[PDB]
Amino acid sequence: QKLIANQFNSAIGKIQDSLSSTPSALGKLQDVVNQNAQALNTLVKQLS
Amino acid sequence: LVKNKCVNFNFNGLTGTGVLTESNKKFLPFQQFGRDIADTTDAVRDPQ
Repeated sequence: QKLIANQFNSAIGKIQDSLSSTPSALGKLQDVVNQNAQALNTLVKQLS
Repeated sequence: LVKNKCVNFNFNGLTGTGVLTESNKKFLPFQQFGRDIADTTDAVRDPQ
């Protein structure tokens, strides 16, 4: 139980280190923001 | 000229409608208008 608890606590700690050192990790959500922003700016530029 | 109120403006034949306000935009001495992504006017230099 001590070993399993320490491995769990360490593996949760590595998530913050991974996200803090991997800008591309959120790429699924940042691409959903970027696609909707690219679609709106394409629609606005078509007024010109 | 009237500010912070919605007005049916016309500067040098540039007809539109909007709330005119003073601005912090440093138009360089040769610049007469400023524009948005849509190719619509977004600021102007008052000709009077």
